[PDB]
Amino acid sequence: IVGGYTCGANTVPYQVSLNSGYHFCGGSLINSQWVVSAAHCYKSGIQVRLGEDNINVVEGNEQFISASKSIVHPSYNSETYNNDIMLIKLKSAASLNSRVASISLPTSCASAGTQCLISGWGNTKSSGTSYPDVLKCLKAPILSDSSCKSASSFIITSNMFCAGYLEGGKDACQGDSGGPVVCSGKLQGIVSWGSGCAQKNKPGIYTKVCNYVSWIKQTIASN
Ligand SMILES: [Ca+2]
Repeated sequence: IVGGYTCGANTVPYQVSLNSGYHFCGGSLINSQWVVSAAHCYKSGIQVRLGEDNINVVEGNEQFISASKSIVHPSYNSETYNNDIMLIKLKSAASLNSRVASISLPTSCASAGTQCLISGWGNTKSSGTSYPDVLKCLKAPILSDSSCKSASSFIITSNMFCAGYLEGGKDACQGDSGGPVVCSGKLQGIVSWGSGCAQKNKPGIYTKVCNYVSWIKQTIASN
């Protein structure tokens, strides 16, 4: 997260870190046994880390639980990032508490102008690299598709939305992928892609979760 602020320990209790020896992506807890993340974060050997603030220090509220199954969206396209969404089932149910909590799925989509909270342990620099230990947070509005497309020349699909600031300075970044975009109390986005970080006319691109709620619910019900 570039241009954000330190969230405060466990103030984003649905945020998870995906760990394969090191943090590599974020995710969001959606019930005690399931996490949603980005398909482009797919790999084997995932340990889900819940209750994290400082990812390099055991602070006392963590739960580390191995993935038992990962399900990349049936239509995920790695070249375009269309349908950049994945479900991860935990081997055992997380113990839910004030620091480890699910985030509600939307029943309807969000609109341009609505403010969202984006969070993660990704790079905090727009030029060069610095990776934080504690969770970072950013408030950012959803942009209209037309404004985003015209400003950026990005090729996106109806399964994506742009959020952020066309002037630059505030954005998600490498290492935030898979993590949450929460708007009006609902998980509306997943950190998906962009070009650089926090550059002028290059806002963040997010998977549009409202298009996937039926797939999420049916997949969890059957698995
Ligand atoms: Ca920790």
